[PDB]
Amino acid sequence: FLPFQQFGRDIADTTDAVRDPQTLEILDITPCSFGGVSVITPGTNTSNQ
Amino acid sequence: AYSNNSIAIPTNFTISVTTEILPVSMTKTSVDCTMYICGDSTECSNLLL
Repeated sequence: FLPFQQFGRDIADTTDAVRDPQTLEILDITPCSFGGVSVITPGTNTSNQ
Repeated sequence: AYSNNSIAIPTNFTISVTTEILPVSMTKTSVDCTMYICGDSTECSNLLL
């Protein structure tokens, strides 16, 4: 990052990066891990696995 | 040429190979409604329900 750039956002207008307000350090904002929960299960009358 | 007593019959041939490119399937995509509004916030979920 250039010395004068404070934060930045991605194409979705969500903030992907930030500069340390105390010391001089540059940190990216990476959202917490996610994905979809896929359930592989037989019918309710078969089992609960 | 067009005549009643005239006919044309081929004396030789050739074997031609052509190409037609036909699509079968597209990319499977699934978009979440809540994460498309925002994540890690209950304001998007209460106002979205």
